[PDB]
Amino acid sequence: FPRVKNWEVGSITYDTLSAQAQQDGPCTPRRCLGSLVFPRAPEQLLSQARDFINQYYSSIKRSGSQAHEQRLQEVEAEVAATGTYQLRESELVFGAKQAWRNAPRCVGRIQWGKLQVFDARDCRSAQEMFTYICNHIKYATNRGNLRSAITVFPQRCPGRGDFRIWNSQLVRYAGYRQQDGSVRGDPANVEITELCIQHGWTPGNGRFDVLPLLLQAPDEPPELFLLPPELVLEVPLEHPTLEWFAALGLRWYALPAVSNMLLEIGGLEFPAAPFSGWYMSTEIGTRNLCDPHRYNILEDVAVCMDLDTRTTSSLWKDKAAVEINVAVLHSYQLAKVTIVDHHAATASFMKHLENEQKARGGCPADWAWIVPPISGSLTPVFHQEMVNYFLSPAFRYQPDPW
Amino acid sequence: KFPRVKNWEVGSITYDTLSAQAQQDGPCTPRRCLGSLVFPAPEQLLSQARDFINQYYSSIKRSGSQAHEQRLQEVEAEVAATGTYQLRESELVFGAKQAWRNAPRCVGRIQWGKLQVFDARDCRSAQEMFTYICNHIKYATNRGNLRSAITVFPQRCPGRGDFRIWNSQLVRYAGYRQQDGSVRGDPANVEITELCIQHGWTPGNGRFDVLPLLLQAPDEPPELFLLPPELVLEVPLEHPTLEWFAALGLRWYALPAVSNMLLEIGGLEFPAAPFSGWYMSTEIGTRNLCDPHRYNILEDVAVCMDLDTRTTSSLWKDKAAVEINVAVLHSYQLAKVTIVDHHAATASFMKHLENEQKARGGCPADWAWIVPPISGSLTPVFHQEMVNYFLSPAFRYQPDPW
Ligand code: HEM
Ligand code: HEM
Ligand SMILES: CCN(CC)CCc1cc(F)c(F)c(OCc2cc(C)cc(N)n2)c1
Ligand SMILES: CCN(CC)CCc1cc(F)c(F)c(OCc2cc(C)cc(N)n2)c1
Ligand SMILES: C[C@H](O)[C@H](O)[C@H]1CNc2nc(N)[nH]c(=O)c2N1
Ligand SMILES: C[C@H](O)[C@H](O)[C@H]1CNc2nc(N)[nH]c(=O)c2N1
Ligand SMILES: [Ca+2]
Ligand SMILES: [Cl-]
Ligand SMILES: [Cl-]
Ligand SMILES: [Gd]
Ligand SMILES: [Gd]
Ligand SMILES: [Zn+2]
Repeated sequence: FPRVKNWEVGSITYDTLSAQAQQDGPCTPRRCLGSLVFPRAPEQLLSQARDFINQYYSSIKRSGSQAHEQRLQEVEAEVAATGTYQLRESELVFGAKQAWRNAPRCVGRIQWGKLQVFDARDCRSAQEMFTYICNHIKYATNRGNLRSAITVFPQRCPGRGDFRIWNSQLVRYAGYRQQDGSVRGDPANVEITELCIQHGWTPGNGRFDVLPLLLQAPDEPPELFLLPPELVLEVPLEHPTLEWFAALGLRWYALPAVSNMLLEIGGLEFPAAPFSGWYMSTEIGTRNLCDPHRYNILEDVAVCMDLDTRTTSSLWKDKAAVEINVAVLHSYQLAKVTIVDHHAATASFMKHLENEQKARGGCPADWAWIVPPISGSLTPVFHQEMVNYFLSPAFRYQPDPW
Repeated sequence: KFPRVKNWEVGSITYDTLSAQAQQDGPCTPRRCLGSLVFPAPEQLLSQARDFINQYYSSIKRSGSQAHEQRLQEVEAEVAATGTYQLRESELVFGAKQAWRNAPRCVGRIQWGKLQVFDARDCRSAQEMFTYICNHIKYATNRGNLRSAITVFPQRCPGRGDFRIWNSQLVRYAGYRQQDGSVRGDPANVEITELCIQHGWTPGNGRFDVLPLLLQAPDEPPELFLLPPELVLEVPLEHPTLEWFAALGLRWYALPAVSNMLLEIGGLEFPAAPFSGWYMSTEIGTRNLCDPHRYNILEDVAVCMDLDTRTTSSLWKDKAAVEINVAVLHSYQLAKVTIVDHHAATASFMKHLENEQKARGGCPADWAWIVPPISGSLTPVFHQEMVNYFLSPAFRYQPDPW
């Protein structure tokens, strides 16, 4: 049982939950790979299905009960008859929340108990995918009062194709290569943008052109769908006191909706299960806008601020970054779109760690992803030792469908 | 294969083949990563000594030579007769440099080949130890043109106590436990302060009182030595444009000199081997001055700056911390004391990683310590995946001698 210290306060806890780590991570006694982003029949499915049901009934305080034993024999006969099994809607809701609760890299898990689960397991064809996704977006956007939600499309099953959303997020800005070698728009999205062009989309030429959706029903090629502009809430960026910031023409979208991760519950796998919450401001103002391989606007903002950019020790990068994050915070609040700054978010995650220590003896957390990308040690999570491990139900990365 | 390591700013990948040579085990297992935790004999000596000798003769491009073979046999014979051995002078110099090169939490390792190595293995008393330490401080400080140096005191041997420096650094400010439970001075140093008082030091009552040294000769209680004030170079802190900042009365010292780690070379252990370089500004400006459990000046500086400290979303913490780092850099530069900002230091560490990929096929590096505590993703090391593992020669933590 690892001893976990907080160095700001001196408090000690022991993570007993890590003993339940169901799968293996990338680290060994010889070498730690915790900084790597991506770190690498019937009998099998049944063991995982049995374990999840025991979790579920333990969590509702009905373990070993009558309904408990009936579900166990239900899934057994289902898998024997069909080779898979279907979750009850309540088990689906429970598994979706747990998979969020178990995500080590998510700082927003204080909210894990409040998640809207939309059951799309009866979906067929991409046109119905698009309708489910639009309803998700409208519900989750909620005119700027953002609400967490997930939509769960049909599970993988043998002999059949997969439901897949080709886009990594529901809202993504295009990235276009030039013959001067550079990218106009989001360099992260060059590949998906040319796929959209290949699959019928006629491309714009702005820095913030919202990509279409490439939706794939089983065994059919992906279908191109355009999101109605009225559906896609965006926030033009301005600064409270730097009047010229608006003129930079920056903007971001309201809804962070990850659409390319795989949801695993009780040995079942959902390759299409997009989820959304609301943004932490550093995601936009630090990573999306200031990463050198993304919009990379830091020097543009610094020149507008008349900073000394030819010596590092003036901390011009640090001052420009802060004001960009100020602008993001100011603009979302002014537009009445839900946002949380990195101080408030890390303070809530500390409370989450305390809640989770009592609830199950630990919390899997990935320090490198929890600590914000600016002002790390100014937040309480920097001084908190953490233990990273994999629990199920879970979200997992997965190969691109192409 | 070996671990694949990606740089996300550039898209380039390397493979760390050096990690496969890791000797001592770390804290991680396939079940759980503990990378975020701060603190996690004949035949064994010979293997370590032989490997070290092999390292030495590799470094001078004389592997497999007569001299190489004869030195291995010479080490073998001395271990056979005495259970231990003595390093040649050249080996001690090479070994100390390798221990710095191998230190995974050090971002300053571009400098690893430039290290002044003081051989104090003939030290016999705490008085002689103090003279060696004063020579080190004078050499390394060099009136502000700092020079990296290490002084190596006698190795551990059977039947005689160790040399130890009780202080964690050669220069530290007193932390006086207040009757309230608060601290005046540096809270990190309350324990060593109380040990100095208990050992006869007449304490001061300021926030920046330089501590005396408690030096331990073999099988002796520690002895108290006052550093001559002219030996301890300090920098008054001021801000280039916030003239009230000087009135805070803040100072820091020039010389970062770690004195409580154990240097291990070829199986031999040197429990006293203080080493020094020069500061990276975030150590002083972010951690030492803004940690809640250290000098904790952030709110005070922000209030003086007339920032709105009642809402986290103004980013008043980030703005005040940036200016405090500016003050540190400005004040060291004004005083003509070597200092490196976190942008320049991390850019040079990227160069080090590239040199080491070519020289050795990898580099042990602890991402959470290499990424600076403000402005993390504005530096290139944030986007560099890293592999953490233990090579020898090494600097190691060791128990406090009390
Ligand atoms: C409600 C507000 C939320 C906030 C503020 C938030 C914040 C974050 C942040 C900052 C990250 C790091 C990702 C990055 O740096 O790109 C992250 C990762 C993650 N989030 Fe949350 N999130 C929220 C809601 C959710 C919800 C509703 C789910 C699922 C139901 C979720 C699941 C995940 C997962 C699986 C990851 C890890 C993916 C990865 O490795 O990057 N989050 N979150
Ligand atoms: C020359 C300029 C140098 C710079 C700018 C530098 C920078 C740093 C920094 C910023 C840290 C993290 C310290 C902390 O947060 O507590 C560190 C750790 C470390 N440094 Fe360097 N360093 C330098 C020289 C040296 C030298 C000369 C040695 C040894 C010969 C050394 C050995 C170490 C070791 C072993 C650690 C890890 C200690 C730990 O685990 O806390 N450094 N260094
Ligand atoms: C693959 C390349 N990187 C950079 C684009 C991916 C980063 C990333 C990968 C994932 F899998 C994620 F779920 C992810 O969630 C960000 C997020 C999600 C939610 C619901 C809320 C929020 N506030 N934030 C972020
Ligand atoms: C022990 C409590 N914290 C903060 C005092 C970490 C202590 C610490 C222990 C070590 F072994 C270190 F090598 C260390 O390196 C600081 C450092 C060292 C050198 C040579 C240069 C530099 N620029 N910086 C710092
Ligand atoms: C190499 C490193 O793991 C990579 O850049 C990580 C570090 N920490 C992160 N933290 C968050 N929240 N998001 C990220 O994308 C990353 N990227
Ligand atoms: C708990 C966490 O590991 C701890 O606060 C670490 C994080 N990274 C660090 N990095 C450096 N350079 N120095 C430190 O003291 C720490 N502290
Ligand atoms: Ca051309
Ligand atoms: Cl994003
Ligand atoms: Cl220090
Ligand atoms: Gd101007
Ligand atoms: Gd002024
Ligand atoms: Zn690890």
